Amino acid sequence: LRNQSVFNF
Amino acid sequence: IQRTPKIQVYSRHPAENGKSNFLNCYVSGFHPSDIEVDLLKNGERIEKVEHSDLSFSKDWSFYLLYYTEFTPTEKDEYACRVNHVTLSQPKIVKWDRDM
Amino acid sequence: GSHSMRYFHTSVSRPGRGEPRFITVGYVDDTLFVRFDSDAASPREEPRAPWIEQEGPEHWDRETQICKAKAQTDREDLRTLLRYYNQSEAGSHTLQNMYGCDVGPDGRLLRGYHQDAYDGKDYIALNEDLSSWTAADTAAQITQRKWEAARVAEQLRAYLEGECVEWLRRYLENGKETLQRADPPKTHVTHHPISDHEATLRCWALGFYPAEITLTWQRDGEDQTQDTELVETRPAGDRTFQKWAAVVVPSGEEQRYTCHVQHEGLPKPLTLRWEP
Repeated sequence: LRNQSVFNF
Repeated sequence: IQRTPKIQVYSRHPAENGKSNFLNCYVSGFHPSDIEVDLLKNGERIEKVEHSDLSFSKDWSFYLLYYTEFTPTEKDEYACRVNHVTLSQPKIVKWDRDM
Repeated sequence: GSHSMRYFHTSVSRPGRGEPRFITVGYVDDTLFVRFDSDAASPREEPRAPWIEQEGPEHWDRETQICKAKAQTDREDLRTLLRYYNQSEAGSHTLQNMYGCDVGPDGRLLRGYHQDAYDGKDYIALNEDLSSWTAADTAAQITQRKWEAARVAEQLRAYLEGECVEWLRRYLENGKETLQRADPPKTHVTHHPISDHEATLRCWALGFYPAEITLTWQRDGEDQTQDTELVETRPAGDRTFQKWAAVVVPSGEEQRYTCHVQHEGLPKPLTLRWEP
């Protein structure tokens, strides 16, 4: 199951 | 900074003349990921060639498996032809049933 | 034994040839179970193992949604990195991410991972504590500052210690027939004369799973590390792996050499010799 969290550099 | 592919040409099962098998060309340890891989039968490109989905090792270098169903014989010569940005010319590695 | 779940992601820009290609794969140990490719006809998280096919349509939609959102953030991150490294918009660049967890035989978390690379070099990585970062350079230090302000590590830690371990446990039970089966190597030694005075002894290991194996040659009981040619472990294409180790032996001295094989599928390490 993938991590749903989104983060940008 | 770029890494040249390591190349291995081999069969799925030990080779027996007249028995169906799979011919594999494993390319690994390379960067960037764009790469051209051909499987050859008597110096000519084999048409039905599938490959694995792009993945990478702990050191970030890429690897791919290229493969085809084949029936080895005494006469028929098989090889793998690879091109990559680190190679000035396509590298050809012959299939040796003892490797 | 011990197990892992990992997701791998690769974005490759191709200026003048459309948007970056995004490819992501998921593995449990050495078994691929999901894939997503932005260049596919209808991009979706596709099952690649029979034990994951049982997951419902709401699960496939969730995973597909995450893959599409990750391809988009990667496209934004590739633009960001052009700025941080003062590069032109003309070249092709690569962004890679891996994250996942390792569990012991009891299913308890051994450790978690989350790490990124740019153009094949480390960029930023979540430390083993799941609370601090290691930035490779002054460009990654900008991302570190943004991630420390946003408490990204806390979010990652919650996923790695929670869902990552729980779903890995779920997959291991649903796939117990294959995932919890170790196939020992099929082993043999071949002899290949090089000249009148020496020959090659090649020790083979075939049909094994998982990929982890140790193959070594000894001479009079002494490890031949420097003189052993050891090929990288390679996939056979039927889930199993292969490997060989070779040594150049002087004619008549073949019985001084012994091949040692360690594998999870073996209760005890094996010793082999060239028979004829």
